[PDB]
Amino acid sequence: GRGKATISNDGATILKLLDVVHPAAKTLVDIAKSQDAEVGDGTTSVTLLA
Amino acid sequence: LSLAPVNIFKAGADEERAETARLTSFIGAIAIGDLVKSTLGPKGMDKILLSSGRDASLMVTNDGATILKNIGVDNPAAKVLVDMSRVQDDEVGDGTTSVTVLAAELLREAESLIAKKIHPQTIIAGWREATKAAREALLSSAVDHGSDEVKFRQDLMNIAGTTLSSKLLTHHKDHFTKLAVEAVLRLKGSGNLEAIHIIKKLGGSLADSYLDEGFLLDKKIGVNQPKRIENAKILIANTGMDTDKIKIFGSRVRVDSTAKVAEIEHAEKEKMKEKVERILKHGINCFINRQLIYNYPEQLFGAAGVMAIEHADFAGVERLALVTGGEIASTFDHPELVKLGSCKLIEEVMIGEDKLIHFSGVALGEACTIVLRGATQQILDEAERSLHDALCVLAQTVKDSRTVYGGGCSEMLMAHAVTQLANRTPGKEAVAMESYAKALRMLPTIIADNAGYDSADLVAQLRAAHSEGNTTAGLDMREGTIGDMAILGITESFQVKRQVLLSAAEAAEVILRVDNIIKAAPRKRVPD
Amino acid sequence: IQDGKGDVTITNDGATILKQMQVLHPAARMLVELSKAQDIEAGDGTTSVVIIAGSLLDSCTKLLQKGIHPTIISESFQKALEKGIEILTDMSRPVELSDRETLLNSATTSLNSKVVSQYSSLLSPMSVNAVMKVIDPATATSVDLRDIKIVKKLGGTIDDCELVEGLVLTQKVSNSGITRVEKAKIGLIQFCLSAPKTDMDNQIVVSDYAQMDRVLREERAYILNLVKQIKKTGCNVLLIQKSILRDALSDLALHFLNKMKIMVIKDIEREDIEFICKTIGTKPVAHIDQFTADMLGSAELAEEVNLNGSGKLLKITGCASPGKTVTIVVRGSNKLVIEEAERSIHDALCVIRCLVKKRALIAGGGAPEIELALRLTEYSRTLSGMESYCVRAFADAMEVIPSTLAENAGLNPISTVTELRNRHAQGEKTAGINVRKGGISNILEELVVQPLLVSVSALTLATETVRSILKIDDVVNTR
Amino acid sequence: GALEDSQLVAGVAFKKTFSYAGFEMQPKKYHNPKIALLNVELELKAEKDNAEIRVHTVEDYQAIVDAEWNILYDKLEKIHHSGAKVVLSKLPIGDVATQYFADRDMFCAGRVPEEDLKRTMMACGGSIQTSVNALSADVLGRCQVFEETQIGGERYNFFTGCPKAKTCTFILRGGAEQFMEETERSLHDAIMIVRRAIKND
Amino acid sequence: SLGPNGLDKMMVDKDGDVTVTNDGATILSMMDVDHQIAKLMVELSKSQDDEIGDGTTGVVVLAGALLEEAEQLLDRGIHPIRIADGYEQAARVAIEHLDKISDSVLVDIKDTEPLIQTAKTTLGSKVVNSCHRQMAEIAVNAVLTVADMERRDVDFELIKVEGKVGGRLEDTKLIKGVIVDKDFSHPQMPKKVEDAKIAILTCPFEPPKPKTKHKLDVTSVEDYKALQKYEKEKFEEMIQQIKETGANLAICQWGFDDEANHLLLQNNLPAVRWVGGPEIELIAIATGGRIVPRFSELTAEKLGFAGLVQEISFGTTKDKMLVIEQCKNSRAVTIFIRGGNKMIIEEAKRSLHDALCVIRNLIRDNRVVYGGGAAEISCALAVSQEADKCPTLEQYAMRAFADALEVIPMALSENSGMNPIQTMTEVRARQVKEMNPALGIDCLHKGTNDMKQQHVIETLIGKKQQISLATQMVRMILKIDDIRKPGE
Amino acid sequence: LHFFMTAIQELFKRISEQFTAMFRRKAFLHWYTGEGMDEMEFTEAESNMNDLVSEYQQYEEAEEEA
Ligand SMILES: Nc1ncnc2c1ncn2[C@@H]1O[C@H](COP(=O)(O)OP(=O)(O)O)[C@@H](O)[C@H]1O
Ligand SMILES: Nc1ncnc2c1ncn2[C@@H]1O[C@H](COP(=O)(O)OP(=O)(O)O)[C@@H](O)[C@H]1O
Ligand SMILES: Nc1ncnc2c1ncn2[C@@H]1O[C@H](COP(=O)(O)OP(=O)(O)O)[C@@H](O)[C@H]1O
Ligand SMILES: [Mg+2]
Ligand SMILES: [Mg+2]
Ligand SMILES: [Mg+2]
Ligand SMILES: [Mg+2]
Repeated sequence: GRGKATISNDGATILKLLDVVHPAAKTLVDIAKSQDAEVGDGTTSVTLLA
Repeated sequence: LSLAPVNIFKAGADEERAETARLTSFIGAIAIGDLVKSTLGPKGMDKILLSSGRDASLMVTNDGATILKNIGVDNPAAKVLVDMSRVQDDEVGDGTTSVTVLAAELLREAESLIAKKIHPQTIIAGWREATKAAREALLSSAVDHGSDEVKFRQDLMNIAGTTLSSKLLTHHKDHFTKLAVEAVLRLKGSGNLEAIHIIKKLGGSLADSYLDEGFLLDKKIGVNQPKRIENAKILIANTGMDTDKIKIFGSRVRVDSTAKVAEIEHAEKEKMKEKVERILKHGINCFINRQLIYNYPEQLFGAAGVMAIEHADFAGVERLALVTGGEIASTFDHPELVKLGSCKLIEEVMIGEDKLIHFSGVALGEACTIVLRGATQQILDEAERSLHDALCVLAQTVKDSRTVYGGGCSEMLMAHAVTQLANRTPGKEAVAMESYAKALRMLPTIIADNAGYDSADLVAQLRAAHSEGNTTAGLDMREGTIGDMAILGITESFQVKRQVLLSAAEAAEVILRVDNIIKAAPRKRVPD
Repeated sequence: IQDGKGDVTITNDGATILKQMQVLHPAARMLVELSKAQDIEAGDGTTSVVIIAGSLLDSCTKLLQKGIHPTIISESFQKALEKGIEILTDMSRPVELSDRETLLNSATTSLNSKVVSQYSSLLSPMSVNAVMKVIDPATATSVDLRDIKIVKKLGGTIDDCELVEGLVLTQKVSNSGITRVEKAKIGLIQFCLSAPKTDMDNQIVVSDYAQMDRVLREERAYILNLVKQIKKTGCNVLLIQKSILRDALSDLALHFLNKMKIMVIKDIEREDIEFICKTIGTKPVAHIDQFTADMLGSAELAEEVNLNGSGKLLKITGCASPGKTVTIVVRGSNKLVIEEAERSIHDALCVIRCLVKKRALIAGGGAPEIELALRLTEYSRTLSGMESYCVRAFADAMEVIPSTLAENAGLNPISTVTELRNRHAQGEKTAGINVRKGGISNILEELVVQPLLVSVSALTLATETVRSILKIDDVVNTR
Repeated sequence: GALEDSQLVAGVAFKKTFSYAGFEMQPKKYHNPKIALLNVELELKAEKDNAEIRVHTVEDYQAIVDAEWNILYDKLEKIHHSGAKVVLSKLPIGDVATQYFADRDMFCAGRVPEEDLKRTMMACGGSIQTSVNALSADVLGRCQVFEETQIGGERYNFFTGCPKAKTCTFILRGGAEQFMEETERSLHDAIMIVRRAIKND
Repeated sequence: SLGPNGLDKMMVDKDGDVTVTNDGATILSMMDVDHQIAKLMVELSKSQDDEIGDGTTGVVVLAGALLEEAEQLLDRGIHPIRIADGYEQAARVAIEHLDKISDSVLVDIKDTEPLIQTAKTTLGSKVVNSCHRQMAEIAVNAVLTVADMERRDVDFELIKVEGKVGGRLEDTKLIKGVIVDKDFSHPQMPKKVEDAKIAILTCPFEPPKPKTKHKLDVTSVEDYKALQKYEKEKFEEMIQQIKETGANLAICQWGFDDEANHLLLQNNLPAVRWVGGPEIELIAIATGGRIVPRFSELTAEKLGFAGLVQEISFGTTKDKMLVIEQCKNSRAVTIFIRGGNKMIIEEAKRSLHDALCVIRNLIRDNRVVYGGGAAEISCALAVSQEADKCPTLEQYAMRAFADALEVIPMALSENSGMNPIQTMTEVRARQVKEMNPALGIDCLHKGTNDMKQQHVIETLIGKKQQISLATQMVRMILKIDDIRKPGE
Repeated sequence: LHFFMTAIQELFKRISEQFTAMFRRKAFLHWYTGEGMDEMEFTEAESNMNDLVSEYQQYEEAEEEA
C-alpha cells in the first residue's frame, strides 16, 4: 500500500505478500511456511500438489 | 495521441519538451528586463512596491536589485536573472539594472536565430569569441591614474556625480557629491564600509543633511552625571557589570544563620567596589561599556565625576575604537599595557526631538556618521539606499584605480570590436557575432529613449564616430546632442563595466542550453 | 473617529485625523508621513501643509495635458520655491524674548481654533509661563518639551487646570495616618528592605530546635538596623523604587517606619527618576553606607490632596533647590474633552518653541498666502518658454487657503479673494480675512500673528513631496 | 558492481561506523594485530547516574576535576600495555579516546552491532570483556591481515587470515536494491539444502 | 544530453528551488516517477556513479536501446528466457574483446600529461568548457597529493570542495592547506602572520567543571574571597602555559570568555574561536601538528607549522575567511570555486567531482581505450562475427545485441548535426578495411576521424561496467510477467 | 499545597465567588439539607476554602490624623 516493490520467484514470499482473507485458502498459505521452515526448498511444489 | 500511452510521472508533475521549453524561458526572461528598463539612465522613472501580506509595507525604490528581490516570480528561467542581480549588488553595489537589461537583450536576439534553423551550440560557440574580443578592447581603453593627488581627487568626484544621477539625490547633486567623496577618504584605504554609520530621522529638507566632523551616539548618560567634560580620556571596555560577576561554577551558600547571609551579601557589594577602583587607576573621566550598568556602580562613577555610557552594541564599540583611538579593554589588571582614547569636547546635541552624544575634536577619526533629513519616510529610505551605492563604488576605485569613459562611449567601443571580428570569421558564427554587437548598442538606445530623443539618429552618429577614430564620443544628456566624454566629465569604474559583460554572458549561456523543463509536484499548503 | 475596536476620539489636529484613518492608496499613504514631519519640527500647521500639497499636485493635471514633461515641472517648481522664501523673509518682523505681549498674542492664535477657544484667557498665560521656566532667555537655541510633564485627571471642568511649580505623583502613599508633612527631607532609595538575599542561590539549614528561634530573632534585628540608620539622618518622606525580582518593602519594615513618623511612597518607575532628581534635587542612594544627611533634598510642603471622589494625588511644593522643570494638571469632564484639551496645550508649547529658534514674527490670517500668489504672478511674466506656465500654476495654487478661510466663515469666496488681492498691490501688505468684523481689514489690529518657521517649514516640505510624486510612473504588487 | 564480483571472505567484515575527530590520523593496515573485544564506554562521563559530590574547599575542587581525567587515562593505559593494536566496543568511543589511540598507532572503533562482535569472536578467538582489570594473553584475538578498503563508495573493515575461523561472510555486489534481495533469498535456499544434506546423505 | 554537443535539463524542486545539470545521475534522481520500471532505471544509474563516477547517462541509453531491440524478437514467438540467455553470451564476447584493444601508458608524478588528457574529455561535455584547461589541472594535481601509491586508494574526506558565489569563473584555484570560514576573535588582532606555530586545542577556555553533579558549598566569607582568587588565577595560568611552549596562534573548538579574550590580545597571541569538528583534523594533517585535550599536555613537540595565515576579504559584504598555506608536505588540499551565479557553483562542483573520480580509477587500472564511439563499433563487429558460428536460435539474440550497441554512435551524430546512417556506415567500412580500431565520430568538426590523434581517452573499467551492469538489468525486466498494484 | 495541573489561585477564586452569591440567597439548599445535611456543614466548606486561597498568596476619605 505504500509503494515498495517486492520482485521474487519463490512461493513462500509470494503467498506472504497477498492479503488472502478466505478461510479455506488460508490453509494453503500456512503449509508453505511449514515447508520453508523444515527444508527450505520445494515451496511451490506443495501448492500445485495440494 | 497524448504524451505516451503509459504514465511515468505522478499526479501534478509537468514536463516541457524542446519546442515549448524555449518558449517559456524566452518570454520569462524578456518580461523581467521590460519592467526594469524604465529605470535606466539619467532620466529614469521610479516604482512603487506594496506588500499584500507583510502588513502593507510601502517602499519606493529605483535600483534594479531591490525590485527583483521583492517581486515574487514563479517562472523557472526568470529566477536565474533575479539571482545574478543579487550577486552584482553584493559584489560591486552598482550595475544591477544594466546587467539584467543586457542579459535580456541577448536572449531576445537568440530567438530569431533559432527560427533561422541555427543550432544553439553554434550561437554559444560564436558568442564566446565575441566576449573575448570585447574584454580585450575595453582593457586597452582604460585610463590608469593615482600618481597625482590633484588628478585622483578629480576622478573620484566625476564617478560620484555619475552614479547619483538616476537616483532621487540628483536634485542636490552638488551637495551630496562632497559628502560622498569625503567620507570615503576618511577610511585611509581600509575597505571597511561598515565604519560609516548612516543615521536617518524625520523632519527637515533633503538639503539639511551633512557629514559630522566628529561622531554621534544615540545613547544616554547616567543620572546626575556630568553632561559635558572638556579634554576627555575615554576608556572603551567590554566587561560584565550586570548585578555582579556570577563567577560561573556550580556553587551555592549553605550557612545556618541569617546573620551569615547578611555578611555574604556585604561581600558582593565590596567585590564591585574593588572592580570600580581598579578602573579609576587609569586616570579616566569617560567610561564606555557595551553591556548594562546597574544602580550600584552608576553612583560610584557619578561621585568621582565620570561619564558612564551603557548599552552600546558591537556596532558602536568597534567604531569608537577607530575614531578616538583607544582599545577595547577588560580584566583591569595592568594600567600600563592599555591605551586610552582622546577627545577635545563631549556635549549633548538636539537634532529634531532627540538627544545624541557629540564628539567634537578627535585624534584619528577613521569612522564617521552622516545625518540624513527628509520629508517622508520613503525619501529617507531611498536616500540611504542611493547613498550606499556611492560609497560602495568609491571603495573599489581606491583599490583598483583605473576608469573607463561612460555615458554610452564604452558600449559602442566594445560593439565595434565585435563587428570587425564578425567580418573575418567564415561560417554561421558571423551571424551569431552580429547579434552580440547588436545587443550592446541598445543600452545607449534605452538611455536616449527615456528622455524622448531621436534614438535612431543618435546611435547612427555614435557608430559613425567610433569607426573613424573618435574613441571618446558619447551621449550628452543635458542638451540632446553628441558631446565628448573627456570634457564633460562622464566617468565610470573599470570593475563595474567588466562584471557586467561577464555576468550577462554566463546567464545567457546557461539559459540557452536548456531544452527540457521538468517540474516536480508542488508542496501543498495546509488551509486549515 | 471610531476605531474598529470600539474606541472613539473627537479630534481636530490634522496629524491625528490622518493617523487614525486607514487609507489604502499608496499615493495617499505618503500624505500621512508628510504631516508627521511638520509636527516634529514646527509643531503647528499640520492641516495647512496637506492643503498646499493637495493643491499643487492638482495643478499638475492641466500641465500634463498640454504636453509638458514632468521633469520640467519638478525643476520649475524649485524656481518658484526659492523665490517664495525671499518673499516671506522680508515680510517678517524680528522679536525679542523680553516682550510678553508678543508671546501672549502668538499663544492665543494657535489656541482659538480648538474647543478651548473660550478658555484662552487662562490657558495662554500658563503656557508662556511654562516655557520661560525651562530655558535661559539669555542663551536659548532649543527647548526640550521633555522637561514639561502633562498630567491628565478626570473630574471638574477645564478652567480648573493649574500650573504646579513642583512634583506631582499619581500614586497614594503606603503609610496610613501620616498624610501631611511640613519642612520635609526627601530621600531616594534604590535598594530593598526585606530579608537578606544574595545573587547566588542561598539557603539556611536548621538541624536543632534552638536555631529555629534565632532565625526569627536575627531577622528582626536586621530590618530594625536599616530603619534606625534612616531616622539618624532626619528623614520624613521616603521614595522606594520599583523592584520585581525581590520584595521592596516588607510588612515589618512598614510597621517600624510608621512608628517614626515617616511617609513611605512605593512603586516608583525607573524611567522618571531623572525628572524627580531634576525637580527636588535628590541624590539617588543605592547602598546603606551612602545614606548621609547630604544625599537628601529639602522642600517646604509635601502633602497629599483628596479630590471630590476621583482619586488622590501627591503634591510637593516649595523646593529649596528648584530645577528647570514644570508640570501641568489637565482637568475635564469627559475622557474625550481631556484628550482634546491636552493636544491643544501641546500646540501652544510648540509655537513658543518656534519663536526661540527663529526670532521672527509674520502676520497671519491668510496674509502670507496671498502675498506669494501676487509676487509670483508678475515674476512669471518676465520668464519665457514652458517655465512661465509652471510659475503661474504655483501662484494659483496658493489661493486655496485664503479661499478656505472665507468659505468656512460663510463669506463669498470669489469676492473676498478679489478684494484681498486688489488691496495687496496698492498699499499695505498685512491685510487678511477678519472673521469677527466680517470683511477684510488690517490683520495686525486683530492681534493675530504666527512664527515665521511655521509658514516656511510648511512650504519646503510641501514642494519636496510633490517633486517625488512626479518621479513615479509604475505600481507593482509584491509578496 | 557486477554479479561476478561477489566475494567470500574467511573472517569478518562490517561497515565503518561513526568516527570522531582524529580518525584519519591513525594507520589503516596492520600485519599481526591483537584484537581487544570490549564492552565499555571509553568516554568522559559521570561515574554513576545516581551520584552527588559535596566539596567544601577549592583545593578539593581541583582534585575532583583531576580524578575524572585519571580514571579515563587509567583504562586507556591498561589497554596499551597489553600489546593490543585494534580495539572494538559496543558502547561509544569518545573523541578523547580516539586521539589517544592516534598518537600510538592504534586503531579504534565503536558502536559495533552485537551481531558483528559475536562473529569476530568465533573467527579470532577472544572474549567480550566488560572490564579492563584483566587483559591476559588468552583473552585477545589474532589474525593475519587487517585493512580498511573502499567498495562501492563505502568503507569496510576486513579481518582475513584466520586458520581457526569457524564463520564466513558473503559480500554481494549487484545493481539495485531488489537485485540484492533476490540474490540473498536465492542463496538462502542452497544454504538450507546443504545443511539438510549433511544429516541425510 | 550525450556527448560534447549535448544540452542540459531544467529541474524545479518540490518546494521552490531550481537546478541546472547535465549529469545523468542527478537528473534521474530529482525526477519523480510513479512507474515501477522507471524506478529501476533510476537505481541503474545511481549504482554507476558511486562505483566509477562517469558514464551514468550512457548506461540508461544502452539499456533502453537494449530492450527495444528485443521487442521484435518477442513478437516472433521467442521465449524471453532465451533472449536473456543469448544476451549474456554476447556480453562475454564484447568484454573479452575490450581487453585486446586496451592500451596502458603510465601513471606517476614526473610525466603527468596522459592523466591531463583523460580528464580533458570528461570535462568536455559540461558547462565548464571556457576554462576547462585550467579545471583539468586542478583535478589531476589534487589527486596524486592525497593518494597513497602502495594501497592504491583515495580518501575523499581529505579533499575539501568549497564554493563562494561572486567574482569570476576563472578565479578557481587549488589551495595546498585548509580554508575555514571564520575570523579572529578580537577586532584588533593582526590579520596576517608570517611564521605561526599552530596550537590545536579541543578544551574551552572556561574554568574547569566536572561532569558529575558537583556542588560547592560556601559557608563563610573567607571561602568566598578564596573563590574569586581561584577564578582569576585560572585564567592567567592558561595564557602562561600557551606562551611558555612557544605557540604563536591558538585554535579552539569551543568558545572563549570575556576575560580570556583580552589576555590573548594583550600578549600578542591571536586565536580563532568556534571552529568545526571535521575542519580541526584537516589542520592537524596539513600543518603536521597534534591535538591536545588539556593545557597540561601542551608541549613544544605537539605544534603545527604554517607559512602564512591570512584573512581574505570579499566585496561589500561582511564575509571573512581564514586561509592557511605555505606548508610542507601535505595530505589535505581544498578547491575554491568562484562564479557569478548560484547555479554555476553547484554545476561546477558536480563537474569537478566527475573529473576527480576519473583519475581515481586510473590509479587502480592503468589501461585505457579510445572513446568517441570507437569502442562500440569495434565491439559490435566482434559480436556479429562470432554470431555466424552459433546456429542454435542464438544468432538472433547475438545479432540484436550488436545492433543496440551501435546506438551510441547514432546518438552523437544526431546531436552533432550529421546524418546517423550516413556517417556510421562510413566509419565501420573504414575500420574493417584497415586495422585501426580507434576511429570514431568527428563531433567537433576537426577533419580527422582518428581518435588517437584527437586525444580522446576513456578508462577501461568505465566501459566494462557500462556493458556488464546494463545487461543484468535487462534480465530482471525480461523475467517479470505479472504486476499486482492497488488502484487509484 | 500538592495541587498540580498562574499558581492555581484563579481556579479557587472563581468557585467561591459563585458559591457565596448562591449561599447568600440560600438557593437550591433544601435539596441537600433535607436528606441529612445542615447549615453548618456548608459553612465549614467556605471557611476552609478561604484558607487555601490565603496559603496561595499572590506575592476611606478619613485620613487626617491617624
Ligand atoms: N536441470 C533440470 N532439468 C529439468 N528440470 C529441473 C532441472 N533442475 C530442476 N528442475 C525442476 O525444477 C523444479 C524447481 O522448482 P522451484 O522453482 O525450485 O520450486 P521451489 O522454489 O518450491 O523449490 C524442481 O521440481 C525440479 O524438478
Ligand atoms: N550624466 C550622465 N550622462 C550620460 N549617461 C549617464 C549619466 N549618468 C549615468 N549615465 C549612464 O546611465 C547608465 C545606468 O546608470 P544607473 O541607471 O544610474 O545605474 P545602473 O548602472 O545600475 O543602471 C550607466 O551606464 C551610465 O553610463
Ligand atoms: N571530444 C569528444 N569527441 C567525441 N566523443 C566524445 C568527446 N568527449 C566525450 N565524448 C563521448 O561522449 C560520451 C558521453 O559522455 P558524457 O556526455 O560526458 O556523459 P557520461 O560521460 O556521463 O556518459 C562518451 O561515451 C564519450 O565517448
Ligand atoms: Mg527450489
Ligand atoms: Mg548605477
Ligand atoms: Mg494651528
Ligand atoms: Mg562524461
